[PDB]
Amino acid sequence: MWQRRQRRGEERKAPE
Ligand SMILES: CC(=O)Nc1ccc(-c2cc(CN3CCOCC3)c3ccc(C#N)cc3n2)cc1
Repeated sequence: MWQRRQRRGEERKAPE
């Protein structure tokens, strides 16, 4: 998958 951390504000950054 991809583009999941975008909803949070990181786009695609490490887990937490
Ligand atoms: C506190 C808090 O929310 N913490 C947290 C935990 C996990 C993530 C997270 C989620 C996804 C994607 N999902 C895709 C479906 O199966 C599970 C993972 C990611 C996908 C790609 C990348 C990269 N490079 C990082 C990701 N990071 C971001 C933040």
